[PDB]
Amino acid sequence: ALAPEIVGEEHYQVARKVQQTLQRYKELQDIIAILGMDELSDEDKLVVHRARRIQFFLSQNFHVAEQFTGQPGSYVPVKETVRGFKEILEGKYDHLPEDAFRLVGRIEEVVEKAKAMGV
Amino acid sequence: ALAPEIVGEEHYQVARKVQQTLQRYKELQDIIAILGMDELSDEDKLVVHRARRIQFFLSQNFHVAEQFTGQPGSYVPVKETVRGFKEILEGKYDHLPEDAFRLVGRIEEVVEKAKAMG
Amino acid sequence: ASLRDIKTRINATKKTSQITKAMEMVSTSKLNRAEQNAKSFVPYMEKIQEVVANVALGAGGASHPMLVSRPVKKTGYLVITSDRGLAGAYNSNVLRLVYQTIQKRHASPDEYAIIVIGRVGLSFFRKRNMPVILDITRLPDQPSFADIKEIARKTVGLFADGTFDELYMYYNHYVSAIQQEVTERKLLPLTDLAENKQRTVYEFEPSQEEILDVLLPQYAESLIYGALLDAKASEHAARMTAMKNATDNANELIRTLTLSYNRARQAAITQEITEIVAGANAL
Repeated sequence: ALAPEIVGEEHYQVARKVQQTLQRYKELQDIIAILGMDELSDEDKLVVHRARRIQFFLSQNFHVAEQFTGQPGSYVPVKETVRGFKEILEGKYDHLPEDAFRLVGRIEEVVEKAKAMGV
Repeated sequence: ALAPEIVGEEHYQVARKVQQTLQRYKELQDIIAILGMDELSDEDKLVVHRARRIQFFLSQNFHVAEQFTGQPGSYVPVKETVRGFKEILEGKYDHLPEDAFRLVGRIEEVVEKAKAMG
Repeated sequence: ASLRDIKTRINATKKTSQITKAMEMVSTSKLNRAEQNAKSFVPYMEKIQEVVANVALGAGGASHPMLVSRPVKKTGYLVITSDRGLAGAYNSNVLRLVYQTIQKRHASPDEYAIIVIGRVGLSFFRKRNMPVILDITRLPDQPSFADIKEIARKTVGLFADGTFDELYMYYNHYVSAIQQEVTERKLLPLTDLAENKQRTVYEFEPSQEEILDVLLPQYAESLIYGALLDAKASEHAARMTAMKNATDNANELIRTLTLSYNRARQAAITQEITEIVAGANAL
């Protein structure tokens, strides 16, 4: 079903760009494993910076998982998902800590929990 | 078997202290090779001083080696071993040369060997 | 992954680990030498500091001391970096601080200039198209004063020349083998000086306005040299720490790769023996 005529042009573009950044991040894992991020070029540093936040934002809190932890679940519409990932790709939230993207749902909750913690 | 339930609390503590000292001496090898002995701090020098003596005291003169060395062998009870290593760890013999610990039995033979050398 | 691929990865990681360990030990020796070199500089700095504090205090002086009244047409930035990488965040911290500081208070490239020590900082500023006017780009591991005499002389001369009316200098300050502090210091004009005594001068004055003119540039050059020594010590410590961490990571990777290789080897032997027996008893 991932085709521009089925899901829409901007949906397709956002998905493909997310996958491209994640592939580029995967290609660097050995270098980070050995010697970290210090010897990366400026472009690759930005790639890692965006990719870690995208990877964390792909997580979500489930309704069913409320028995393992007290956090209630969330239901995210696909329009909201597309908008949030587009905003992350555009660099809007580069200043937020990467731990604020874990298990939230909508993109506004990232801002809310970053504000709740130290920022 | 190295557990205080069966070997004894004093034995266990002495063994752990010996192992810790030898591990620290093992760690210090690279910095000793690079910068030399003089660049180490005072407590590192003390650790090296204790560790070399412990390492030499772990050697022993065997009965079956007499036919080659001319030196009679020794049988050391575990109580004597524990007491000797405790005394070395406490610094009771920091002033003796390290060669006095080379191939002996009980701790008193270290004193006798040092006296014989001078 | 196949057995050949895993074995090649293991061998490559072993070679890398050996190289990193050698670099760590070399950097340790260099750090010891840099520490003793910095120690050898203390008496001269103390003497000149005492002389300047005794003489300059209590008089109007030349254009160097205080002169906060000088309006700032242009601000000079002196940045000290290394010539090689593999030093952790050593260069990145200083470069980020310099970039943020200049962007926070300068709106045009016309009103500031940069003097850079180190080709990594040189490349940084060239890639960001910034007005670099001076560089040295090649310095020994244990530099002497004569190695930077000319560049320090030019830098202090540019202040009196009227090219720019402010000096800020950025470098890593050596605290320990694990901690390096990025430092900003105001070089010229001399913002303030302390006092230990009032009449502990060496040279009884022939003329104040002549002794100051020769004393002050020497003081500025000495400050630059002291900061350079601190930066060299910081660089060597940073390399030592980074190579230690790299060696540890390589050793852990070797361990995990060896475990995976042994699992693959056992699985292989199982598969061939099972196929052999299945074919044999199929008859």
